[PDB]
Amino acid sequence: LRIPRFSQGLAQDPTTRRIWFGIATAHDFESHDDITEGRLYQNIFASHFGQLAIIFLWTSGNLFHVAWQGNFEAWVQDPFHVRPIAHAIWDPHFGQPAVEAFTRGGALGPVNNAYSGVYQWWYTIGLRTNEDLYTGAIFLLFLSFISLLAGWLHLQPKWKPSVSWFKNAESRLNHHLSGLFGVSSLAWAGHLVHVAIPGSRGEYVRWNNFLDVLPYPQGLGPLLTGQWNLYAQNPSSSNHLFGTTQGAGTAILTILGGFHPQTQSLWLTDMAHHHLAIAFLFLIGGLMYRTNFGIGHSIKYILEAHIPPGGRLGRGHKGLYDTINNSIHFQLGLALASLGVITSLVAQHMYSLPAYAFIAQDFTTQAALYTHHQYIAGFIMTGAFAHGPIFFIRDYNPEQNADNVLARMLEHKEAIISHLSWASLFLGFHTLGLYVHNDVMLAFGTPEKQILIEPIFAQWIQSAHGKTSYGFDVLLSSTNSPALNAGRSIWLPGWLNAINENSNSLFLTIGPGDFLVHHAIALGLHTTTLILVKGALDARGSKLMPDKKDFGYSFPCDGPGRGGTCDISAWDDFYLAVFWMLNTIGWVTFYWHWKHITLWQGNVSQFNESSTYLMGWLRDYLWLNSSQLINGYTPLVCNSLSVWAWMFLFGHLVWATGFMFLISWRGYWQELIETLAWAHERTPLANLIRWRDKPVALSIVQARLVGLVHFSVGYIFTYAAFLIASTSGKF
Amino acid sequence: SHSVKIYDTCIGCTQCVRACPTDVLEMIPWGGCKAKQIASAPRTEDCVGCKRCESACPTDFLSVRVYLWHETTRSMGLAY
Amino acid sequence: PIGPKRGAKVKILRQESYWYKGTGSVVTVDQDPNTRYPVVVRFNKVNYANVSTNNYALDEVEE
Amino acid sequence: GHFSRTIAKGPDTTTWIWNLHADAHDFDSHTSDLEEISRKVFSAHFGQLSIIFLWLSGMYFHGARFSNYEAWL
Amino acid sequence: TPPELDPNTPSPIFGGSTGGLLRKAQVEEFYVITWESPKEQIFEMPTGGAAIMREGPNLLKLARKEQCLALGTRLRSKYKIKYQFYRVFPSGEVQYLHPKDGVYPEKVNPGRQGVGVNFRSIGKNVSPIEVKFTGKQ
Amino acid sequence: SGLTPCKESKQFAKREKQSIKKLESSLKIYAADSAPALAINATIEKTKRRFDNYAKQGLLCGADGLPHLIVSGDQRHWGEFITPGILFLYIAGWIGWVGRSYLIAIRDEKKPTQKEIIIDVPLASRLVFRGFSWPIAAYRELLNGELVAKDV
Amino acid sequence: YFDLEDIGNTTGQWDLYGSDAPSPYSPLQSKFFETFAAPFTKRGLLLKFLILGGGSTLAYFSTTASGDILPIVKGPQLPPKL
Amino acid sequence: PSLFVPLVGLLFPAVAMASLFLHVEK
Ligand code: CLA
Ligand code: CLA
Ligand code: CLA
Ligand code: CLA
Ligand code: CLA
Ligand code: CLA
Ligand SMILES: CC1=C(/C=C/C(C)=C/C=C/C(C)=C\C=C\C=C(C)\C=C\C=C(C)\C=C\C2=C(C)CCCC2(C)C)C(C)(C)CCC1
Ligand SMILES: CC1=C(C/C=C(\C)CCC[C@H](C)CCC[C@H](C)CCCC(C)C)C(=O)c2ccccc2C1=O
Ligand code: SF4
Ligand code: SF4
Repeated sequence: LRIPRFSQGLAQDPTTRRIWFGIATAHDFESHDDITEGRLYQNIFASHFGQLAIIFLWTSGNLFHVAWQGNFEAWVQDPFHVRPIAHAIWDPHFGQPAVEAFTRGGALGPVNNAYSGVYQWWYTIGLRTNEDLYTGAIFLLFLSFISLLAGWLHLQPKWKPSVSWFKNAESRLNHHLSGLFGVSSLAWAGHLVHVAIPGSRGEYVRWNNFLDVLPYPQGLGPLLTGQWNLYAQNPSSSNHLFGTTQGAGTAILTILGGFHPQTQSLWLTDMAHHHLAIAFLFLIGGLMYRTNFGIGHSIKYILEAHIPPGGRLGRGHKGLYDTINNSIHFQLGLALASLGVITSLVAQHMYSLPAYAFIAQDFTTQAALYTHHQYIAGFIMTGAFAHGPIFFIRDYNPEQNADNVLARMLEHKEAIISHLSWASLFLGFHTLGLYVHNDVMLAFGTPEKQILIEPIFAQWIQSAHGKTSYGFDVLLSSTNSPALNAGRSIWLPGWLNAINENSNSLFLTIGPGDFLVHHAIALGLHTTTLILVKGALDARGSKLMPDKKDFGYSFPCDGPGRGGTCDISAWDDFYLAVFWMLNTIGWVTFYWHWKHITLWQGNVSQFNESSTYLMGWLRDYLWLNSSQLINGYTPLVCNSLSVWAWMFLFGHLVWATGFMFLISWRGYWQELIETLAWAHERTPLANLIRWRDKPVALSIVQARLVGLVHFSVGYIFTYAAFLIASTSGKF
Repeated sequence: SHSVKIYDTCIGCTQCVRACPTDVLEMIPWGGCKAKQIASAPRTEDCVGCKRCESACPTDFLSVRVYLWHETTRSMGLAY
Repeated sequence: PIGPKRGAKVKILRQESYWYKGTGSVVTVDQDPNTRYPVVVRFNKVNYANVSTNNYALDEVEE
Repeated sequence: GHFSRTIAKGPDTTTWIWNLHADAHDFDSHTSDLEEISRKVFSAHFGQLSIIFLWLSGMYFHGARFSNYEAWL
Repeated sequence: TPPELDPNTPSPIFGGSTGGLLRKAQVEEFYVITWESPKEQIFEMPTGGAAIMREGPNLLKLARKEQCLALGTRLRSKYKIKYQFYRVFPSGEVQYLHPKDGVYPEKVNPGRQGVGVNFRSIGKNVSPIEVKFTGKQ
Repeated sequence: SGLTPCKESKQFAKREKQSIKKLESSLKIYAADSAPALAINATIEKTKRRFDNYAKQGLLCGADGLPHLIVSGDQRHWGEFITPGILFLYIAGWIGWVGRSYLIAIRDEKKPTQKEIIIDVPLASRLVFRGFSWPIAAYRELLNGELVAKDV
Repeated sequence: YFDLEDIGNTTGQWDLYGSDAPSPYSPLQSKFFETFAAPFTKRGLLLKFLILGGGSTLAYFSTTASGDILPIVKGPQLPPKL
Repeated sequence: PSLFVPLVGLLFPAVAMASLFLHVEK
């Protein structure tokens, strides 16, 4: 009859509630009318092609604007002293001083300074001209199309796959490991040795000459013969100019380690070697499980056989195979969990080990990328912990999982939750305690009475890596051991050079200030996990509500009876954790940024002393770096940072607006609207017009969402405005 | 509209009915308990879903359960 | 006259009861076969609704 | 709840403690006797006046012994 | 039981308010309530204040059904008064609800029909299941 | 431990002098023989004393010129954490054991909650000192330090 | 006092408030307007005409001398590190 | 060129919001 068509019960709502909820439930296929397992699987599979189409289109546009409105070529010729251009600006509201200030990077008009690091990435892989960027944009536009073509193709009956096909896991793993991971990594190693590395050295190897240009002097033979060391005889000289055939070796596969001294980035030869190396593990690994040829494993049976006799895990993992394969919420929560972990692994390894040329010197880009991925990694983790409860409520079969490791979690759930409470309470009581204590004496003017615990455990790890600072005498920095000498030159000499670099971010110096914050982050992790698992383990029910299983993942509440039951659903527990997640990542990004902007200014001394007490954070970090930001537009002038000053205030406004939906609740607003409904009816010249949807206050759950969205958007945008401007201003 | 159910664990104290302001429930002759009565939910159409009935139930966990389902003007409690 | 004494302590087996694995004293036990749940039980601790008693099914252990 | 007998009764949950203070001055919920209430609040005003009076005494006292008022003059 | 029916009766004294019926009554539904008073008393009247009860049949038209019961439940208390209300609709029609059976819902009656009674007991409900229904059937 | 002990520190030593000069700056406006005078001078000796003591007991002091505690377990610096830590757990357990011992004694007979809001039972018969030997609760553990109602 | 199941309208606020006026008309000048306002009375056809009337906005911006789209000229700042 | 497109990026909301409105009230 009406929108939403997928929900008839929703479509018959006379109020404005239907339009809202029609949007918020469009992707929840399992709740749609007359849903079948068949319809469920190839809706996702088709929605999957839709997502790919967006990514390729989004990436196509990036290659387009940089080629059309970005200099790039000007950037290539002097990567150190030119600012990359994202795209042009066209805004009628712009005053002349605006068009003025934003004209940068040698552009004919006002543009935006790119902080995505696409310039360094594209330059490192071998893109040298705008023409190259266009061909990529066209190719991605074409890739974006065939994704839609495949999406449309499998929605057709003559090409649609069976659910069982989707549930054949043994073969999907075998291909994804061997093909999706292995081959793609192998193919990339080819681009590196054919284009990236030779493009780095100085030769332009492209489609019209790649067929006639050897990647290596010696033939393809040495690989096939067996002697592969010949691919490492002649590496690039330390004093090598990128994009210049100066001090350029011939080797296409090395393990030098450390950084290319001019670019401060990892060697391309190391990477061409890396991907080639990992491709194999993936390639062999993608041949573990059984398919149609008579050899291979059975995942189920391996899970079945893993039962420790004599307790204490019970039935082990029996029936666990079918619980996962029949539940795509388990799979997603399992996927987000793994993806979320390596998302941070990207953030941690990309600032410590820069992969692209001239990215380490672009301090605004480095800060942005780390902060970017940590918040991305943050939200992903809350999703892995969100599809968890949904699995328990919608897809969990208690009987089929009788006394296995999964079912043993629900029967001692009070143990996991209470100790998470203890660990959270422990960390909080002392981390906050040590902080406040330190502020007291500095107020009292006696900073020599502070509790400054030296992170001696972590410093012991640093010395174990090769850092000759401190007197620890541990592996890779000791007097006699099998570890360092296993270096056998190769990685160690180039890498040990890199670790004792006082300039790079590769293993910075840490102290008492680094101790307190790491505990704050540990507090943030534990508490967030406490909230999320408690929502998961009590998703099917508690003692306050034993039949929570019968109400679904998201419901408003259970009423004011039995003392009150506000925010008792597993959905709300997620919604509460999102707050704690933002706080945690907030502390992480604060800690990363401040320690770096003090390092970049050549003044780590200020961080080492001000980070030990909380007033230092608010003043020497928050207050101190805001001056240039908040003067983006002044009652006297107008700078290029005016965008960020405005967005800074914008973020504050969205943030505070969420507070309205989180503090004030529905019954007040509904009664207010009822008076407004009366008004409109009794007002002449306005009676002629009537609404087609009954005006009602937002729902209890909707408001918690809407408020959280405001809270999260303002949270991000405010810090984004500050992270960029404060860093861009000083550089 | 809203979905309400009654369970045999009831003891016929009739408090769920007295609590309801829209008259959704009523008492029914039954042989299951000493009162020999039991709650009934005939008029779910007039149910607003406020769970006043649940806060009057003395049974260890509720014998009457309200499951908020599809919304209607009556359930939305609108006077306009 | 049926399963549980008048003063006997009894462990609850409902799973949905506030006192799910707890113990409690029985008030009495009606003898009408019609009655689904007799075996009234007193408890020392109240639940989220401030009631101290509840009637249970015949299936429970004693102690 | 000291004020009311059933209220005082016994404690079974911690909610009793919070309620005790929340309705400590809620005199019209302890009795329906208007005279009893009025008598209660009238005396309560005296107890108030005593506290602010004591408050004033400390302000004058501190001004005498622990202040540099003479020096400021 | 035979519904008594209501034809015409005088309305209680009041003088007007802004909480009365509005459009919904014209196009969807409106509810009327009738009660007899042994004295011209004064009652609160929801959605407003102070109205004289009147003595006689007493007929009042309201909306939401609930407004009628609130008044009715206050009408049964304070004053020992019997009452009944119906749902008028927009095109005549006679739907009589409450008491209905003629004896109050709280008082057990001989022939009512259970409607939505589960003899399973709570906690013995199942878990889905992609099939229709939720398990609390 | 890139830190060099508070004795051979030039920063931590400099920090001492900086603090006392500021205090000395204040007594110049009050004229000795006056009250605010001693209070300032009494503060100065405490300043000198605490700086003097910290150098004695060890304490490594970073480049910032402030003492950093070492909690690795190093025997040279046990007094910085382990010995105070052992003292804490002692009192922490003692409190824990005395409190537990109380709620246990209360439970049989009486109205148990009556004793919780009002304890006109002081240390019961004599429960406090029982904490002097709390660690013997290890022997309570081998018997029934825990109830067997839920799990093991 | 006055409820009549017969007429459900007066019972409700069905009645047009006296602001209704079903009186005569206005001068014959209408004969003119009815002639020239006809093409816009069709609906849907007008919906389109106005949207394609958005072709005006394109025309007005493609050609516009006095909107800030020029620096006007300056020598740009380097500026924090060039 | 680039002064023709951001407005059709604003004609489009006018068109989209209108169409969607018709879709949701149907
Ligand atoms: C692989 C990634 C992935 C996939 C495929 C899914 C898929 C699903 N999720 Mg999940 N989720 C994920 C990740 C994912 N999620 C992550 C990472 C989190 C952590 C936050 C969550 C948290 C989450 C919750 C809490 C819920 C789901 C739910 C669902 C289901 C229905 C969602 C829906 O249609 O509602 C519609 C979605 C919208 C209408 C989104 C619009 C609102 C957001 C705020 C817009 C983005 C913010 C804002 C607009 C930005 C504008 C700012 C501007 C100023 C620039 C569906 C199976 C729901 C469910 O399972 O039903 C029971 C459910 O309640 N997810
Ligand atoms: C009220 C004042 C105002 C207004 C109206 C604008 C308007 C605009 N600005 Mg300006 N800006 C302002 C103040 C303002 N700005 C101030 C004070 C500063 C600091 C001095 C700037 C600095 C600035 C810069 C640097 C740039 C702009 C740009 C733009 C243009 C955006 C391009 C676009 O439309 O693409 C599309 C529009 C969007 C993508 C917005 C989508 C976000 C929505 C809310 C979320 C998604 C909605 C969702 C899909 C729901 C669907 C519903 C929908 C289909 C109806 C637009 C003309 C950019 C530009 O010139 O374009 C080339 C540009 O780069 N502005
Ligand atoms: C060689 C055989 C092969 C290959 C190449 C693929 C490939 C793919 N499948 Mg298919 N599949 C296969 C066989 C294969 N499958 C078989 C035999 C079956 C069952 C009989 C299936 C059933 C199946 C289903 C049901 C689905 C897929 C899907 C997908 C897509 C996954 C989504 C994605 O693009 O991210 C790919 C990820 C990578 C390429 C990298 C791996 C992730 C790492 C961790 C990222 C980090 C890499 C690096 C460090 C970072 C570089 C960043 C830098 C470049 C900027 C992908 C295109 C999904 C889909 O439809 O697409 C949206 C999906 O729904 N497959
Ligand atoms: C449970 C609380 C807790 C948590 C979650 C962490 C977590 C962390 N610590 Mg901290 N640590 C703790 C307690 C904790 N620590 C305590 C009580 C001390 C002594 C003051 C330390 C001293 C310490 C140092 C020196 C360092 C860390 C570091 C770290 C990080 C790396 C992992 C590690 O080595 O720690 C190991 C944690 C343990 C070995 C203790 C586990 C928790 C026990 C069970 C708490 C109770 C022990 C009890 C008090 C012992 C009695 C002492 C004595 C009387 C016998 C990680 C964030 C490193 C870092 O990255 O610095 C920035 C680092 O170098 N920790
Ligand atoms: C900063 C966040 C914030 C904002 C903006 C508001 C705003 C408002 N509150 Mg609220 N409130 C808040 C936080 C906030 N509150 C919090 C944290 C609480 C907890 C106590 C409350 C509790 C509360 C109560 C109890 C009430 C309000 C009410 C109101 C409204 C008063 C009427 C009004 O001024 O309208 C004007 C709107 C503004 C001034 C907001 C800014 C308008 C912008 C600048 C103009 C429009 C921009 C543009 C055209 C949008 C188009 C862009 C396009 C792309 C969409 C107003 C909407 C009252 C109300 O309902 O109205 C009487 C009311 O009763 N608030
Ligand atoms: C003319 C002065 C006056 C008087 C005589 C009363 C009297 C009364 N009020 Mg009222 N009230 C007043 C002003 C007054 N009020 C003002 C100005 C407000 C607006 C804020 C209120 C808001 C209010 C509410 C919401 C309620 C009352 C209620 C009551 C009744 C009993 C509640 C009670 O016992 O208190 C109980 C005392 C406490 C619970 C102590 C709470 C702790 C306080 C608030 C912390 C204060 C912080 C402190 C100042 C600074 C920090 C110190 C700390 C760090 C150590 C009683 C008749 C209650 C009632 O139901 O009426 C019958 C009721 O719920 N009042
Ligand atoms: C040595 C040391 C260290 C380490 C530590 C550690 C690492 C450890 C541990 C630990 C652990 C891992 C432990 C565990 C456990 C467990 C359990 C299982 C428990 C229990 C308990 C109980 C049962 C108690 C009870 C009680 C008492 C007895 C008292 C009072 C309270 C109550 C009453 C509560 C560091 C180096 C840090 C520092 C230096 C020293
Ligand atoms: C203000 C407020 C309302 C009233 C809010 C209403 C009526 C929402 C209506 C918002 C109007 C329509 C303007 C919003 C415009 C948005 C930008 C929507 C954009 C359109 C799409 C992106 C969805 C509640 O209903 C409520 C309920 C529960 C707790 C707190 C609150 C609460 O704080
Ligand atoms: S939720 Fe409200 S309307 Fe529904 S049965 Fe309970 S008391 Fe009646
Ligand atoms: S409250 Fe429970 S026991 Fe009492 S009448 Fe209602 S359903 Fe029966």
